[PDB]
Amino acid sequence: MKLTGEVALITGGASGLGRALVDRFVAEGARVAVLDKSAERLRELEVAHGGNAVGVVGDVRSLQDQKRAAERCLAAFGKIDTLIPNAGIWDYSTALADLPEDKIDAAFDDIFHVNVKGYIHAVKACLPALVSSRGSVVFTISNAGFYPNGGGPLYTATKHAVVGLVRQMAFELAPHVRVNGVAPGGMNTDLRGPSSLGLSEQSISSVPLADMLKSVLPIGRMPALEEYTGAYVFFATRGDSLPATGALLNYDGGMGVRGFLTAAGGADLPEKLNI
Amino acid sequence: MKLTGEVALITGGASGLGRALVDRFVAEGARVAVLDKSAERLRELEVAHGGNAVGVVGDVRSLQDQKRAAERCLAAFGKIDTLIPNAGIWDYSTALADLPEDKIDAAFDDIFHVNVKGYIHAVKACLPALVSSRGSVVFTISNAGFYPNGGGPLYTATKHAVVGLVRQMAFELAPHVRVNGVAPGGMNTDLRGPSSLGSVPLADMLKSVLPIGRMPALEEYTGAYVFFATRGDSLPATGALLNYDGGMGVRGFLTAAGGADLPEKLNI
Amino acid sequence: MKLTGEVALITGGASGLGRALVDRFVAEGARVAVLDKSAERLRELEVAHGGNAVGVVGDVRSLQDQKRAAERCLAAFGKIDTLIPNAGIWDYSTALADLPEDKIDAAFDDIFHVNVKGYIHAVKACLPALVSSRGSVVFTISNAGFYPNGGGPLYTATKHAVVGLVRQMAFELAPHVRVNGVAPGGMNTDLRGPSSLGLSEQSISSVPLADMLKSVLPIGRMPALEEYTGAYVFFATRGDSLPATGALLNYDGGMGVRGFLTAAGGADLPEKLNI
Amino acid sequence: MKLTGEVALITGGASGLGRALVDRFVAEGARVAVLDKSAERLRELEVAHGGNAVGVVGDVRSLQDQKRAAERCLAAFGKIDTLIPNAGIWDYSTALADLPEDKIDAAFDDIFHVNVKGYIHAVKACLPALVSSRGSVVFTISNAGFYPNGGGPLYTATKHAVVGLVRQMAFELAPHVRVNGVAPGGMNTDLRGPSSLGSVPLADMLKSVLPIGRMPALEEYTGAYVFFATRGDSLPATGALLNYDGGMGVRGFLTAAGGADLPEKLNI
Ligand SMILES: NC(=O)c1ccc[n+]([C@@H]2O[C@H](COP(=O)([O-])OP(=O)(O)OC[C@H]3O[C@@H](n4cnc5c(N)ncnc54)[C@H](O)[C@@H]3O)[C@@H](O)[C@H]2O)c1
Ligand SMILES: NC(=O)c1ccc[n+]([C@@H]2O[C@H](COP(=O)([O-])OP(=O)(O)OC[C@H]3O[C@@H](n4cnc5c(N)ncnc54)[C@H](O)[C@@H]3O)[C@@H](O)[C@H]2O)c1
Ligand SMILES: NC(=O)c1ccc[n+]([C@@H]2O[C@H](COP(=O)([O-])OP(=O)(O)OC[C@H]3O[C@@H](n4cnc5c(N)ncnc54)[C@H](O)[C@@H]3O)[C@@H](O)[C@H]2O)c1
Ligand SMILES: NC(=O)c1ccc[n+]([C@@H]2O[C@H](COP(=O)([O-])OP(=O)(O)OC[C@H]3O[C@@H](n4cnc5c(N)ncnc54)[C@H](O)[C@@H]3O)[C@@H](O)[C@H]2O)c1
Ligand SMILES: Oc1cccc(-c2ccccc2)c1O
Ligand SMILES: Oc1cccc(-c2ccccc2)c1O
Repeated sequence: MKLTGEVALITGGASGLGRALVDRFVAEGARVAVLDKSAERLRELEVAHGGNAVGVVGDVRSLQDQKRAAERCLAAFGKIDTLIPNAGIWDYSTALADLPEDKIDAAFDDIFHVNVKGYIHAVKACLPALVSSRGSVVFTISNAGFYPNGGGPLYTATKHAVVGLVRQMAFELAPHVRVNGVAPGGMNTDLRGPSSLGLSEQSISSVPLADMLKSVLPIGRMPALEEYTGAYVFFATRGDSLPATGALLNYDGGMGVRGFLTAAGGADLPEKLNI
Repeated sequence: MKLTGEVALITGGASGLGRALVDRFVAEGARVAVLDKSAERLRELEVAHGGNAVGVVGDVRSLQDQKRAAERCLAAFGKIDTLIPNAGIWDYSTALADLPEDKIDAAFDDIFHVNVKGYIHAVKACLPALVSSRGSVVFTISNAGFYPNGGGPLYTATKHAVVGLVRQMAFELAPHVRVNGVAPGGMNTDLRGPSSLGSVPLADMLKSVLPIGRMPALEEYTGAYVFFATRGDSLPATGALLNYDGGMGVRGFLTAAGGADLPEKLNI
Repeated sequence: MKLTGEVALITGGASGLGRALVDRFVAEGARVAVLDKSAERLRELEVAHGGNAVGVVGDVRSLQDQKRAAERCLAAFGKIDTLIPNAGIWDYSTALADLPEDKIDAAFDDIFHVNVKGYIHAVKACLPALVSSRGSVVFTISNAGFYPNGGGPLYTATKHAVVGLVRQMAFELAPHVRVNGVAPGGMNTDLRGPSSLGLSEQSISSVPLADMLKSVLPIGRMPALEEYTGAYVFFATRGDSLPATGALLNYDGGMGVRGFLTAAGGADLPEKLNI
Repeated sequence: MKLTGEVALITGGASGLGRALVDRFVAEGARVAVLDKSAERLRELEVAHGGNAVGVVGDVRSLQDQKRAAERCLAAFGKIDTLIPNAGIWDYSTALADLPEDKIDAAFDDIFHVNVKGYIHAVKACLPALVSSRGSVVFTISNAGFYPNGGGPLYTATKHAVVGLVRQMAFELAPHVRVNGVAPGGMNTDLRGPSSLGSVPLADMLKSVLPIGRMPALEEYTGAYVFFATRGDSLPATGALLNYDGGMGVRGFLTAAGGADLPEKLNI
């Protein structure tokens, strides 16, 4: 186990990547606290992992719930080694032109409150525990944090913003707490949009992501959620990622190195070297 | 005069970088519309520039006030060629540890509303006019949009966030409207912060910070904007990011600059 | 004139972008020295510009010729305000698999000698004059200096390398000489490949660049060479670019902000806002 | 043991970062082939690791020596899963002003030949085996591949150049072979330079330089490579760049780190 005796706090861990993360982290010897708004799914993750997992119902936008999550984690486990702010909301790539005027201000607050403020409240709440442990923060970014076309202006703005927290928090929490970001590509999760845009109940699993991403990713397929948890274990392992603070790992099937006419340069290499 | 017949709309153009831009765009033969919250400072630029300026007293956070900036720019001048969303707010470099739990929620909103939403509203408000003139957007960023230590978590994330609007608005507004970002640093503007809040001077730390070894006057930050607003010079450029901070990101570990003793070394 | 009384030295200025640059710079009040290997084209540029242009035959790979170019510039004009290293060679995007083993080492030296060493020798030679003038260096990069698919490993490596000289030379020549890079996209020039690859006599003007780039650039067309000179005037104007050292201006029709399924997001905006 | 059944080929794996990698990959259950110019140091790792290593004494600049590294890795172990081109040469941070006109031409070649061509030859030599195992390449970069002041013009351009091989080889070797770069800094390796040449210590400047506030042992730089060579953990990642330098690019203007007084501030 890369991670025996380590203690993680993960927000948005009752679905999608945050759940796979929880599963992975427990399989690696860690004990995990989850702050999520989803009551039933938090209990589902608790009964799956038998004491190695604590689940706290609450909102990432409330510092208080976040503080509660920290407190419960400390009460359940003794410490926090790794903070993984992760809970998130999409805009479904609604362009600026298509953001209705009566809806922009509300959509703005909703997406930024979860995506950016939710991250800031995770760090504020866990700060005393992370300095105590010399632990580390790993933020879930996205390809939308580096290149356009992965979300509308709201969402691309929020992910670019977390890159800004990666850097500012690596600076500010040094030398006691390390700060890094993982930037996953498309995932088959239960990612939702905001009420403003009537996307509360739209789920990204309902979008033909696997179909689309086959054409676009150099690596010629969308990874399974299992395969997006590895990078987080890396940053959560003391002995492996000690020299990394400030790090931005693009973890997206190579969206930033794709070609202009094809995603991949070497589909026919095996036969070009004729094996 | 590089911009004769061109019309700009500049938000936060009544003080600091924004005033220097008004003056410069007006001196280049451009006519300028200005949305600023400072009515008295809007007065002064209106007297300064005759009919070559119009101010609208509004808040960059209000989409409607933004609409009136645009519409009044259209009524005065007939078009908008270049939009410079520029209004912004700083956090005094307040470290997360030092943001009070009871202030953090409002202060997040105040800073992100002006700095980010404000930029979004300015574009949204100017979209039909820009697409019509096939114009250009130049957002003002900051060194804090790329490197730590130019603001706390709130400011830095706001300025990283606008790096994102550059790229996504470049993509989205193409092929009609070009979108770029200028990232100034090294200024000593009277950049203030929100009510929510009540950091050693740039002079005190310049040798560890600015390879250029000097503090440029505001007027020296105007040229990049003129360039990105000149269609005959900046046409290839959309999505671009111009670090304009005196070399902050190319500074040395022990000193900002490494060739202080060049003239004496090269016998100059 | 943005540039009255200014003095430029441009390498590779007898063809393609370097020529347009020369033309532009003279139209802007500047006097221009050109180091190029092309004898006849250097004389052609001299007779076009009547005293405002000096041309020196020589190779960018020889420090000596480069020194000669500096000397001639000083003799002709009195000073050097702006150094524009620019001469270059392409690999035509020959993939690693297609670089023959008997040819890699020679192709390596040729492309790196021109693309990177040629730049280093321009700066070494003009250094005394640029400190004297407090002038500035502007390197011609490329999109191949930022993203793949604009050249093979050799060429993408050389352009990434000049990004490295942008940064190291902005640092090292501060506070007396500013250092910046412009990174143009595809251009209809007379860009050649190396002898090793039998590309000496292949010209990029013979590649359907305009056709290809129509699909790929957000801006929906390849710019004319006239329209790639503006950025250089910006960096060559004292009063406009004084706070820029270290700067990297992507100047390529928006290759880094293109979409996954289309280059541009807003082909049908006029009708979306219905004008 | 994270890499049981996996085979790596590591160039410059007989000292510094490369030796730490050999040891670490061997301790993870991997079998390792090593191309290094240092025959005596190749001896020591051969005795250190029993049959779990093989060295070939060669030069990373020679395509043929590279071919024998690969082929001998195949004869010994049957496959290559992970190639770590890692051999490199520094310039002592020799400033351009200080590169002698008579040395500059050779020194350009020596440094670029090992550092860049060497990386190219290693991949080229290992291409049929990597594509066959659907493996991965991890080039060693450097802080000098991103920020100034970790080498003169020659070194820095060499390490920026490898950032380019990452992206172009990611593109070109896809979808079969993933290519990433690790960029270490903050080490105190015995990094030497070319004959052509005959810079204050990291200890002397650490507080302006490393937010982590400490000098990590070599062994602490191995984990990222293990990660990028573990197919079940690093599969999404191709073209990636992992800054692994203690936070050099996220350091402050006046001090590297900004929360030195956190424990006392948070009452820890
Ligand atoms: N899914 C993708 O394509 C993708 C790609 C890149 C990055 N990301 C990022 O991955 C992260 C995880 O999202 P996901 O993709 O697993 O979607 P998901 O909806 O399946 O998981 C996100 C979790 O966030 C929780 N959550 C949302 N708002 C909350 C709130 N206000 N308070 C408490 N909990 C809240 C939800 O209950 C859910 O369990 C987000 O940061 C997302 O932007 C997603
Ligand atoms: N200080 C630096 O070195 C530095 C560096 C990079 C970028 N900047 C940026 O430069 C841009 C211009 O600011 P400045 O530095 O010139 O500071 P400034 O305060 O002198 O100028 C800001 C202007 O914006 C106006 N403004 C502020 N909030 C507003 C609102 N809500 N609605 C309407 N108008 C509003 C102010 O009244 C003022 O006229 C900002 O985006 C700032 O973030 C400053
Ligand atoms: N053309 C493109 O698509 C493109 C795109 C981005 C960047 N660039 C860069 O633009 C620059 C200019 O090249 P171009 O596109 O105008 O091609 P070009 O061949 O038309 O111009 C380049 C000039 O370099 C000169 N030159 C080449 N080798 C030389 C040597 N060893 N010594 C002296 N002079 C030499 C040639 O004579 C020629 O006049 C290069 O740095 C190139 O990589 C080109
Ligand atoms: N010093 C730092 O902080 C730092 C930072 C980032 C990256 N690096 C890089 O780490 C990598 C490993 O180097 P190191 O720092 O461990 O230094 P090192 O000298 O201790 O290791 C280099 C190894 O490469 C071998 N080598 C050198 N030239 C060779 C050649 N031409 N052919 C074959 N083998 C050759 C040497 O014999 C030695 O075993 C290099 O790419 C170096 O550039 C060092
Ligand atoms: O972070 C993200 C979250 C959700 C979707 C995407 C996405 C990207 C490209 C195409 C379609 C969706 C994304 O990047
Ligand atoms: O710098 C460059 C020089 C020559 C060609 C390209 C290019 C890029 C994309 C597609 C085709 C050619 C390039 O980027």
